[PDB]
Amino acid sequence: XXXXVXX
Amino acid sequence: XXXXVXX
Amino acid sequence: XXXXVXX
Amino acid sequence: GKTKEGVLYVGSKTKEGVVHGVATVAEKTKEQVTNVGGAVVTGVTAVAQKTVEGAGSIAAATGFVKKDQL
Amino acid sequence: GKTKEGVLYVGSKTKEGVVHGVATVAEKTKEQVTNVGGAVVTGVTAVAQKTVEGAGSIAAATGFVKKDQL
Amino acid sequence: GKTKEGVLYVGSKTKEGVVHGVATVAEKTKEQVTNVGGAVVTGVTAVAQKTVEGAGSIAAATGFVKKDQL
Repeated sequence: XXXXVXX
Repeated sequence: XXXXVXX
Repeated sequence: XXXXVXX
Repeated sequence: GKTKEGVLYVGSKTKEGVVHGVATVAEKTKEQVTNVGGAVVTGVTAVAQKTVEGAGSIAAATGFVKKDQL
Repeated sequence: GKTKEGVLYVGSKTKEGVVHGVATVAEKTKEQVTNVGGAVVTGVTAVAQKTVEGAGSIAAATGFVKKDQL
Repeated sequence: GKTKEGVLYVGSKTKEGVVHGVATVAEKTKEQVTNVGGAVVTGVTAVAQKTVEGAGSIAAATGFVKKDQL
């Protein structure tokens, strides 16, 4: 479950 | 379940 | 479960 | 000479917000709530009352029931 | 000459916020709540009352019931 | 000449906040709450009452019940 946000 | 957001 | 945020 | 008398509001009011990134993962989970600037309203009873030189009566009830027989 | 008499508000009001990044993971979890600037309202009874030279009566009830037989 | 009489507010009010990064992980966990600037309201009874030269009565009840038979 790799939730990777990157703004 | 790899939710990857990238703005 | 690798939640990686990066603004 | 404003009057608000006998008025109700339920839910949400938003003026001029921003929300960039809201990512969510639920896996093998019974219940999961992700709320951002929102109202998640469940199983509420709300009564507001003003009486003047009068008689006022209210009876209010809410029954919320959820069963999950597995 | 404003009056708010017999008024109710339930939920959320937002004016001009920001929320950049809200990431969440629930795995093998019974219950999980992620709330940001939000209202998560569950199982509430709320009564406001003003009487003047009068009779006022209220009966309010909330029943919230959740069963999960596995 | 403002009056608020018989009014209720339940939930959240936000004006002009910021929230940058809110990351959360729940793994094999019964209950988990992450709250930021938010209201998570559960199982509350709230009564406000003003009477003047009058009779006022309120009966309020909340029952919150949660069972998880595994």
